[PDB]
Amino acid sequence: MDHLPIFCQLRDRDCLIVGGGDVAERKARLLLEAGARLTVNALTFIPQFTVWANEGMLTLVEGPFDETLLDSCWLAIAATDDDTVNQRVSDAAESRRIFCNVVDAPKAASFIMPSIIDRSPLMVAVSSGGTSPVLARLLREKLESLLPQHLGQVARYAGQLRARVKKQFATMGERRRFWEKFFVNDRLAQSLANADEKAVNATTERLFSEPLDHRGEVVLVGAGPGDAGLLTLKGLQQIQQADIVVYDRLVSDDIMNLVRRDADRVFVGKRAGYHCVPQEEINQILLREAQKGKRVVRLKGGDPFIFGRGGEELETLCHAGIPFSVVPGITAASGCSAYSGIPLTHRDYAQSVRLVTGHGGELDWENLAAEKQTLVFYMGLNQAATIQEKLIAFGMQADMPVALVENGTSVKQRVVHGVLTQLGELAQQVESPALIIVGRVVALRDKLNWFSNH
Amino acid sequence: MDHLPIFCQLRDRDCLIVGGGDVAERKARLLLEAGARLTVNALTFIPQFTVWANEGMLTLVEGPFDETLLDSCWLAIAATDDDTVNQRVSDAAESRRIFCNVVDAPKAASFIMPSIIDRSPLMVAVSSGGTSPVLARLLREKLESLLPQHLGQVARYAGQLRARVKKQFATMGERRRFWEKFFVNDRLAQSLANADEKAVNATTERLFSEPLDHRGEVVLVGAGPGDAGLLTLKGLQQIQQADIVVYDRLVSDDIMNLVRRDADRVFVVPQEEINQILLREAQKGKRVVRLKGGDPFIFGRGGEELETLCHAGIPFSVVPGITAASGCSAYSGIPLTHRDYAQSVRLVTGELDWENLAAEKQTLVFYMGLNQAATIQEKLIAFGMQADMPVALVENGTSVKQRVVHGVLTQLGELAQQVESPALIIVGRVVALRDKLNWFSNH
Ligand SMILES: NC(=O)c1ccc[n+]([C@@H]2O[C@H](COP(=O)([O-])OP(=O)(O)OC[C@H]3O[C@@H](n4cnc5c(N)ncnc54)[C@H](O)[C@@H]3O)[C@@H](O)[C@H]2O)c1
Ligand SMILES: NC(=O)c1ccc[n+]([C@H]2O[C@@H](COP(=O)([O-])OP(=O)(O)OC[C@H]3O[C@@H](n4cnc5c(N)ncnc54)[C@H](O)[C@@H]3O)[C@H](O)[C@@H]2O)c1
Ligand SMILES: Nc1ncnc2c1ncn2[C@@H]1O[C@H](CSCC[C@H](N)C(=O)O)[C@@H](O)[C@H]1O
Ligand SMILES: Nc1ncnc2c1ncn2[C@@H]1O[C@H](CSCC[C@H](N)C(=O)O)[C@@H](O)[C@H]1O
Repeated sequence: MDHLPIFCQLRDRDCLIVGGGDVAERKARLLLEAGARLTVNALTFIPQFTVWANEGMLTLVEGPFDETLLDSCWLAIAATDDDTVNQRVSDAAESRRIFCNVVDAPKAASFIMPSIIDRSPLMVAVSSGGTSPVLARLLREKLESLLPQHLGQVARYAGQLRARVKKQFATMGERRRFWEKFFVNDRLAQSLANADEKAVNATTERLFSEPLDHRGEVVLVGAGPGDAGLLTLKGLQQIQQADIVVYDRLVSDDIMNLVRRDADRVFVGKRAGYHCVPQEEINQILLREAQKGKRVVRLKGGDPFIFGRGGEELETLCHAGIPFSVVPGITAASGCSAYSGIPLTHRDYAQSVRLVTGHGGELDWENLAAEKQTLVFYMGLNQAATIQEKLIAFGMQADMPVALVENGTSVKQRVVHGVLTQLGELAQQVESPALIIVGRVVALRDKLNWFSNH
Repeated sequence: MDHLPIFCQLRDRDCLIVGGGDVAERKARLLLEAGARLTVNALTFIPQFTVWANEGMLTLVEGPFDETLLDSCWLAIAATDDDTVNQRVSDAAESRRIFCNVVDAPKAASFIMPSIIDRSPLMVAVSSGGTSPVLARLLREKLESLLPQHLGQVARYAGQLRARVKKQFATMGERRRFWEKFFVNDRLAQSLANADEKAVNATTERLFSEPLDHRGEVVLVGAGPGDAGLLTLKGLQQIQQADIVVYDRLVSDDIMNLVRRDADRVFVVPQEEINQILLREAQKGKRVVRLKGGDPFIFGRGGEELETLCHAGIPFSVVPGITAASGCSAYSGIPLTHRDYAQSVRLVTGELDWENLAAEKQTLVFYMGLNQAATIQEKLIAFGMQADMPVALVENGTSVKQRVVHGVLTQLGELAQQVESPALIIVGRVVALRDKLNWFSNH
């Protein structure tokens, strides 16, 4: 151990920062967030320092380094770009035993300022010990995605339950399992952040009212079009806490490897081409397994409420009193749009975007063939030619640009394009899953293409 | 934050622990491993202290607490079994501006000792401030597993190559790329672990003898509607390692907090002026991130902000985000599509083509139309849309301050005054599903 990490209480405690540029400002933002009684000493200050000074957040001392400024300080930071002046601040700080950070050089002075993950009162800090700040950022990034946003809410709330926990749970092992369940309860954390007193109570009691080993709930999660990177942070957090993951084929492999490892997996997808699971049964197992006290995650391709009906898999939960929630995901329209260089909206081209089903009651042609609009078809490859003919017939121009995006956002993403009179033809050049994009925005791809094609 | 974490260098710096029992011992163990010049003042002492005493790893002062033993110290730790002596210690520490910790009283004194996960020189610290000690112990376990054992080796080697890296690569980004390649090489990592200097040098030499790109870039990143957890993993990575971030007001502050604390930031300033800020900064060789609300290629001006970059020879890429239409609807318990309800969805702007928009077997979503709302219902109703059709206006979707108002067309213009921007307007049948599917707020 080359450094001893410690967590300092800075509320209304004197601290000094020497410097007034951009580096000093970050140091001040941080110190202020911690509530320090801050004095900033520099030759010149950037605007944000004037803004704070003018709303009582800190004190400014314009001029060179005044050593007496350290006489009652608990922390000092050298943040000027003059190595000799920083040296004097450090020396003046060390002579009076004041922890000081020289910020240009990390191991020259008293303490290192680590990369922080703030979930107050819960906090994590990572340090390179001065070797690699790059590594520190890599860790902060990974740690931020793993700690839910409102984790601090439950850390703070735990206090108002400690007594009740010791009273119903008399064995240390039991009380620990309680906290393990309590600390991953994201719905409660959200309710507290929303100041939803009834749900906070409703969710607090279900925590004491249900069997200890039960964590019944259903979470609909949008996996995104394929790229594991397009999963949302909450979606990852939910996926790492699942007891059972119910998924279909449009959920990527990379996405599934992020699942927790012997968290049971239930493939409700269309097997070998011919065996798909009827919806009521998928609905029933989600309700059934949550009733058994399992944290159920329904992993859907793209987004849950856009042509992959989580609506159906949910209106049966809000009647068994099975708490539930929804984590939207990047829909194929958005993923493919961004990865093919085809904006769904651009300056003149259009400002009405339409997400339409492909192939009960069929297709409204001149609502479609009309324009100043961008058309995006989901599930329409076996109806591509039948879309071509029924679009030019109702007025759409034959030279209207079109494109097909297969396996959007994935390492095998294929993009093909041309003009409308080539649609059905370009479609027999692609396989499912793919989207069709009809619109003038398709020409923007010559200026915006950035992703590799296959 | 209620605490500020710092990593202190304790080598040759005096420290004081008052107390000499089991609690005092573990604390002394850390101070010693951190290399502090330690002094332990205690009425009685357990065996290990004596052991440390004759190897010369510390000094022992037998007897009651002496306030002057703090006069040369940088840190004071109170670990007696006497609540009264511990505060005499913290009052003596405080009067001398010496950070102090009282072990069984975390709400007191000036600093709390966090749980540590050691991978020297790499180190991670976790704490609750005493609010949820079980939470911090649970996190420590998980982190002990998540963090490879030999991570310190890679980190130690990274520091050693620092000097050569700078004197081989001229810019800021060939070195950023050097590191990205460095920390991704599993051969180099495995090689350090089995001290194979042949494999470490071989791989290292090829890293240095590589042609790395110096140019910067622009990366359009969707921040989503507001909720920070709706940002994508890649979106987080991009804002976590950017040089400068250009953001608008539709980027919630919780998301702005996820940005590199080391990056510069420009609030936004005409599209054309904004357009220039991007390529200019990329020109300098910087990694620019244009953080936009919702999704960049849907009613943002993402296309415009990129269409000249190719002409300029500036690398770019796009990271999609949850559009406001997807986030608000889902968070308001209104799915954009259901059973046979509507299988066609429209995202619109705030003349327009009302007959194509009042028609149905479709769902409508209006961005930017809170004050053109009266003309939408007057026009929609006129062009054929049934006035018992439910509508909804979502204010600050996905956020902790979200509000939802519902009703019917004939009230549209009215409800539009119950809310303010940023708000979204959902027209369609699926809005009736709100209370059969509502899950975020009772608001
Ligand atoms: N160590 C570094 O200087 C360093 C480290 C990393 C990044 N940077 C980069 O440099 C850019 C800004 O540097 P910056 O943060 O220093 O901002 P800056 O260059 O604008 O300001 C530096 C501060 O040092 C002060 N200063 C200089 N001589 C002084 C003296 N004799 N007495 C008192 N004050 C003195 C000025 O008052 C000024 O407020 C940053 O945006 C960051 O990218 C700097
Ligand atoms: N060997 C022992 O002293 C011993 C053995 C068994 C139980 N206990 C009792 O010790 C108490 C535990 O205290 P703890 O939680 O800190 O555990 P602990 O094991 O850390 O022991 C407390 C320490 O405080 C030191 N000390 C106490 N008051 C002091 C003072 N005013 N000035 C200087 N030094 C002082 C003693 O050297 C002792 O080592 C409990 O009452 C427990 O019943 C003590
Ligand atoms: N990676 C991908 N690339 C292109 N299209 C995709 C895709 N993933 C899904 N799709 C489209 O989505 C259709 C299935 S319907 C499910 C869509 C999903 N709920 C979403 O929000 O994206 C497929 O037929 C295909 O047209
Ligand atoms: N949190 C939020 N709640 C409701 N509407 C929002 C919102 N954030 C953005 N919007 C909508 O987006 C409009 C600005 S245009 C930007 C839209 C963004 N590119 C997206 O894809 O969602 C606002 O006027 C509002 O209508």
